[PDB]
Amino acid sequence: AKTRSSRAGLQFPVGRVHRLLRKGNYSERVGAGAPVYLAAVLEYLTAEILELAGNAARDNKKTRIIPRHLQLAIRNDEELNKLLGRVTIAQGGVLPNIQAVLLPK
Amino acid sequence: RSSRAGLQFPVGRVHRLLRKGNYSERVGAGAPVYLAAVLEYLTAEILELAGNAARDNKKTRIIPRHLQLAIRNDEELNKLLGRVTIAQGGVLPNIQAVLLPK
Amino acid sequence: KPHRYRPGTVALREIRRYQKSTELLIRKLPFQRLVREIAQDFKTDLRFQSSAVMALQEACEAYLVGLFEDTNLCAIHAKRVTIMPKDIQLARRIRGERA
Amino acid sequence: PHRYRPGTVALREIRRYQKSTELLIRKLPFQRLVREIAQDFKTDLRFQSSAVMALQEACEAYLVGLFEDTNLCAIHAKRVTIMPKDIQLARRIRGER
Amino acid sequence: RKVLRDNIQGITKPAIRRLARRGGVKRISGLIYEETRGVLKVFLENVIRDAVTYTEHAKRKTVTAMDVVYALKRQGRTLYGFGG
Amino acid sequence: NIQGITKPAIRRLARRGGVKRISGLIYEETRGVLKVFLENVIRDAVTYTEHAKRKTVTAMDVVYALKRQGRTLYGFGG
Amino acid sequence: KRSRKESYSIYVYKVLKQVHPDTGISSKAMGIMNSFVNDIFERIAGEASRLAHYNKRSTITSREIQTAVRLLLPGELAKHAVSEGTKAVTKYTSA
Amino acid sequence: RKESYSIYVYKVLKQVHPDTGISSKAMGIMNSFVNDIFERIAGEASRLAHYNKRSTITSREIQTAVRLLLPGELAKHAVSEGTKAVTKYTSA
DNA sequence: TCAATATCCACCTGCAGATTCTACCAAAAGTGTATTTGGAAACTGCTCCATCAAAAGGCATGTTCAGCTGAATTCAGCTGAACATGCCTTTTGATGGAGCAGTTTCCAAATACACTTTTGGTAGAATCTGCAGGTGGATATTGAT
DNA sequence: ATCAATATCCACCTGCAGATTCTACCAAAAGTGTATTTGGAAACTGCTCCATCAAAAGGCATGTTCAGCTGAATTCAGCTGAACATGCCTTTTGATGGAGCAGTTTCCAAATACACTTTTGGTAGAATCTGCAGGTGGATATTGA
Ligand SMILES: [Mn+2]
Repeated sequence: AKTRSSRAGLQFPVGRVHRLLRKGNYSERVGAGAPVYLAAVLEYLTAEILELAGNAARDNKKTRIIPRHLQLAIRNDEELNKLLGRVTIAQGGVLPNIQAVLLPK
Repeated sequence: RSSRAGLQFPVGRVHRLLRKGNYSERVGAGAPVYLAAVLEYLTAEILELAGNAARDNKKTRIIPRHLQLAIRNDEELNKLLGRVTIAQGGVLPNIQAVLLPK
Repeated sequence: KPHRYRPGTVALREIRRYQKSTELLIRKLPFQRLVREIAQDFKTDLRFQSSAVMALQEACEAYLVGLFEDTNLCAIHAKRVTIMPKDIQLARRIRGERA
Repeated sequence: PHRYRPGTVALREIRRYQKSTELLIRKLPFQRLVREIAQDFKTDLRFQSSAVMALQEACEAYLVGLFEDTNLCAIHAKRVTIMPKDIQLARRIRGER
Repeated sequence: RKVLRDNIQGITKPAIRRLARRGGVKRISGLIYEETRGVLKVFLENVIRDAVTYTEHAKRKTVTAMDVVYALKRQGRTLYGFGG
Repeated sequence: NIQGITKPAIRRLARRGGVKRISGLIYEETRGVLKVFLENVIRDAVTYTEHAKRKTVTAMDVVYALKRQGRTLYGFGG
Repeated sequence: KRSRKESYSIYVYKVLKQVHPDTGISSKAMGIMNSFVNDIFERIAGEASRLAHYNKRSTITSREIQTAVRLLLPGELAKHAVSEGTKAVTKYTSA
Repeated sequence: RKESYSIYVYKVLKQVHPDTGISSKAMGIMNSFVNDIFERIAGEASRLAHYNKRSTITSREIQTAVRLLLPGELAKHAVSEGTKAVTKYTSA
């Protein structure tokens, strides 16, 4: 009954992750905690983006997160912006920004 | 084996590096061979151009600057190593015309 | 009158309008066509998954919008406000797209 | 009194330095900088002689590239004197800042 | 079917301007449009070429969305939203 | 400690870069960039060190760190 | 005659509901998040993969995943990650 | 212990230029070049195999990996020598 | 150009620090046999893709007009290159000692493995419902008097 | 200092394309008994890595001058945005034919697993050398009159 995920108190599939590691050819063998450790990092990171996205969708008056929100989220938090610096988000658009000089006198 | 494939580069050495490299479950028989030759070839490609670079400066011993001068002058190799930095290589002689007198 | 917005008023209006949204700016068909033309020149008799094309377009358009910013910055840098091919050329060089 | 016009040496210095490959930054001040920095991350650290050479070759070689790009930036604005702003542009476009 | 030709022109100027506005540009020189098509054709070719190469390797006649996503990956331009 | 990177050296580096005339503020700016570079390359290097339980930072540690930064270096695998 | 393709939607959704009980996520949105997890997963596992080799050690222990995080993740993101990762593992073992 | 390609590089340097010789550092660069390329070709082939749900890196993978990895001409010649070396291995 | 500087540059030359060649042992690479199996050939169901048809209204084009930008210039304050000085901080060269990477050698704990249960997820139908598309005043913002 | 002229803002409405749910099967974790390894933990090496010590020699730091470069102002042709009228062709929706992905099987040609036999390639001396490092002497390229 104790799915490895529940033992770690994680929401992500710890077993799923363990397997991907084995079949990914990252190493001949995988420790018993790695998948748990990593599964938690993907959870945290995921939870981190939803946190800022959900809000972005709140500001906009929407109850459903769309990509755009996701974009606004990642490009406004310095760190995520960098972690996903070479990442392109389909249907994301870009942060509103107009060079000062351009504006009217 | 390498001698069988008519190459200098070690087909076995490579086959060993591939299997133990985590690249995939199993390595086909001709893979290590093919790759080896591609590894040799490329080398020859750089040496021949650097070699010339040597004689080009009245030397007979290829050093770093000889490679860089051979790598950054060829468009293709330059592209292939465009994110590579050769230690002790220096830059190619270049001065913007706007900086010139007159 | 006739009412005439001064040059730059509508340009900024657009800049604000097109940044607040996320719809593709190139028309879907001409792009498709363009893609197929180019792909046909690499291997005849190819079939494209409807989305494979959306991808290319999602990327191409993101790429160019991204190029224009760096472009626009170079013009600003040369005191100008009009982006010119010259600006684009510098932006790509610096970038490493074609040193 | 023989005086070289201003800017004549520069070209001669460019021709000089581009023709060579030796490192430019003085080794000791550098190695010092290395150790100092690394200590902000770890204590009782020992750089194996070559490690510090790897860093210098790397570091110096980077700065040069940046300067080549900063030139074009300075040139692009019709100037000919690399300014700090030019370096900033160059780095911004590069994806560093 | 039909003969595809000069379709890099399908990329209308109004659009290029649009792409530029989203970019932040407020004043576009006239020589810009032909320049842009130039870069776009080159960017596209590379992304497509690579893509099609992944296609051929899987001995398939269809260009899948993943073939594009992997291509973009090699090119560094990582894309999210089309193939997990 | 960083001020050890003497102004004359920086000019030499810029000289190789094809630079002809150098502003005065540059020098400070260059030290900042230069510092951030090393700060980033070593941090990843020492991390690689620590993980190997070592106390001595070998060259391969710098090489690996220079690769993550996309600043690959040749000739130091020896 | 089926073809079950897996994803993280179930998990991405369980998490969205912990942070925003009233918020939801559309199709595309989910697909974006699915990519993000996969990418990140590939980066972490890839880096770890390289550390074990740089050290001639045939196995990827969680200790490698952690350095992979530190090297891969920037700033606080890393701190909280490393933190969150440990909590899960120490607990898991005591299970 | 602690190997390299030093030996070979030199054998190849002798074929193209019997009269010339290579420095230590230069030979060190050349030795770094081999590894990187090797690393790229392998890593790439490695992925093609994965994308295609196949657990074995064949020479066909190394090849496709080469077309993706190497630019213009280098790619062509690199493919030939690769295909040329394989045939001779299978012949005898 | 003429001339009076300073600067490079080949033309040769002499030893020492790298180079390259030798001379011999372990770690691999290559063999021989017995095992496993991965994916090429061979169908074959069925999504998905290529195509054709029609209507229409969202836009791409083209031509005017002229606002205000960019490019050409003019002009002089002052930043920063060329220099000749005076000094100290870098080079280097051992020499010695000692923290420390690197090796071996037992092995306890941690993994891998091969089955056998037992769910947790994914692939559809069945229910909901944000909000995409429009509608209209209420606001600003702009540009002309 | 005003006032039309418009484009943008927000809140409100309401059905339906796009989520949310609700159920069944089953590919995949999970639970356990075995069959290996793995990578520490002590033990010691020979490293290489700091540490002083101690001179000279560039190479750095300064204070002077003033060449000419970077900025600030003008000026004006004309490049490019804002508009408006035209009517083209991109969009939308549906409907099919069928090319060609993929899901299953069938099975050798091929890669892996041991357990040995032979040879190659890395090391550390041993026997060469290429370039460095200085030296003239004479064009070269600058620069003042
Ligand atoms: Mn064609």
